[PDB]
Amino acid sequence: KPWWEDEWEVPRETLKLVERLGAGQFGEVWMGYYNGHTKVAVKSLKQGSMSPDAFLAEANLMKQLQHQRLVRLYAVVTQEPIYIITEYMENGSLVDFLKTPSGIKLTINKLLDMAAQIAEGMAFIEERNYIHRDLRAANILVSDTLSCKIADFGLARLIEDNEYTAREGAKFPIKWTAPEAINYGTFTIKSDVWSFGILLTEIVTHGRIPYPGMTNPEVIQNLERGYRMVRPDNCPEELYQLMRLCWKERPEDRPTFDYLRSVLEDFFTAT
Ligand SMILES: COc1cc(Nc2nn3c(NCC(C)(C)N)cc(C)nc3c2C(N)=O)cc(OC)c1
Repeated sequence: KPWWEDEWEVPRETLKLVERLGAGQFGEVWMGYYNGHTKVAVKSLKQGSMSPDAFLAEANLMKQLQHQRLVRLYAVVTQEPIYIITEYMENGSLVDFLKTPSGIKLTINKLLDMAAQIAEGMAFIEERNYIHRDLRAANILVSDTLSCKIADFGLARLIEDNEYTAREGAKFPIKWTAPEAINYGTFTIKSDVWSFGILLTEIVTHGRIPYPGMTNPEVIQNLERGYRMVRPDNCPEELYQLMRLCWKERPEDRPTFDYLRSVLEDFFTAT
């Protein structure tokens, strides 16, 4: 729909940007208010840093993917400077939150709860025929009630035919990305499943970098030998074995996110 018919379009005047949360090459992220009272996150595009079409493509995708477990699109301003306005998540990224004094005190029970919430979000994405491709604790946000939501849909894509193939030139974080995606650029929900396994290590280590003490070339070489990540300190063996399922060699052997959700809820209630 054009901007004058789009239910997400809001006049810029409805927004007051209050506190800057991040700034990068491509713009800024602000905590702000909509119509005086409603707290929102505002992501602004830095003119010229990247295509406005490419910028807004993330919002169009979020229009299609609405769920309690996914960070919700609130509004857009489609005239420069372009804003994507989303649900504000009071406890920030999961990776940061697990290091704070509150984060540090969380029991294994609560961490397992949070993991299940994430798999729940990812099971919705899976059901809808999407993939995320950037799944990692930095892209999970935490609410004031300590619930978790999937965030950052910049790389997320609808599939028609099982697979999205990236470019030859395209580069992805080695530690989080499935081997078939790094090697062939072929991404499926099963690649996201692999990333979820890595995300689990971040949860249980309170945000530590995966594959302790290893460079990227060492990670690639270890995996090719059939090794997987060494058991993190203080990881329940059950959870470790669940990570290993995520890291199966053949994508089709990796579990569904609905299975992962189910298992993690069992782990959580048993604890
Ligand atoms: C300082 O970072 C914080 C960020 C948030 N919330 C948010 N931070 N954040 C982003 N920045 C992530 C950074 C780079 C900051 N790690 C990006 C997007 C698209 N949305 C959000 C929210 C969002 N949707 O709310 C809440 C905090 O409260 C502790 C602290």
